[PDB]
Amino acid sequence: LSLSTRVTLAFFMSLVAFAIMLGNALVILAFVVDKNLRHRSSYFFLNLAISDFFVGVISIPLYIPHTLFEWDFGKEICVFWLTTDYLLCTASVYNIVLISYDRYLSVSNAVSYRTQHTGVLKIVTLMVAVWVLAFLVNGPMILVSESWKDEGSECEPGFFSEWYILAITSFLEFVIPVILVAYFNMNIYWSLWKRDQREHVELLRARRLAKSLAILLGVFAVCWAPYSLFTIVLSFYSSATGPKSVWYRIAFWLQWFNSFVNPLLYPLCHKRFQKAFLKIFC
Ligand SMILES: NCCc1c[nH]cn1
Repeated sequence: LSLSTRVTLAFFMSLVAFAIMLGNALVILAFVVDKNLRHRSSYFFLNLAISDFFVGVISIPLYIPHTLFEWDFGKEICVFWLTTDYLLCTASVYNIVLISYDRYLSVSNAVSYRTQHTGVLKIVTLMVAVWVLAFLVNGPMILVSESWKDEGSECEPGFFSEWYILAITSFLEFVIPVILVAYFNMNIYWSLWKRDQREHVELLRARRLAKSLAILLGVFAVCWAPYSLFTIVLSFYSSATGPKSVWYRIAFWLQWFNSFVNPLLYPLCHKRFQKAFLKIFC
């Protein structure tokens, strides 16, 4: 490819990485500064922001020279990049699932949710469990499958050669999170709908709630399904390892776009966090 086009692509991808860094940095700054954001939802938002921020800082910036400018990762560097990227992505997915579970509990057991005493230790335990499971899904397999890789230098995970490992990983990182999020969102909507001139206002508010939940679920699914399905299909047809097509690269970038989108949906739509941002920037 021409040097000018490569430079332009590098600039755009660096802009994407900078945006990913900046949104989550703002979220973390709000959490650290306000000190009125010590609720469970705020801690989960902080976890998600940390995950997406370190997606912005490590994964994408390492990606640009490797792909656009032909820098050759070292084997250990490739292992580090793969492990960190998969860990961060799965951690983002699991943080979204945990946020959905928290909102479902707040809407279904509001009395117990309000009266319940939750210490910082339990919230930290939930966050650490999210991270631990995120690692357990991918890393123990990436490190083990590094041996399976051929002599030729390829920085995809080794288990990409086996389609069933891909199927299991996608089941534990995409399918179950999607099902859980859909269940929680549908239950929140059902809660409001059961609770529901006056009828017209109730209909409008129910429509708004449905639209919001559908937007969340659809964004998550649209971002995470393309690449997973592409990888599974290609591995089943043995095309997972080898040259990549343009659509494959777009699907690859969709997950990082999800990492970019998460800050503006879950944190930025919360009134407490909006107040924090307004105070900070004013
Ligand atoms: N979740 C596997 C790593 C990845 C895919 N797309 C972007 N990063």
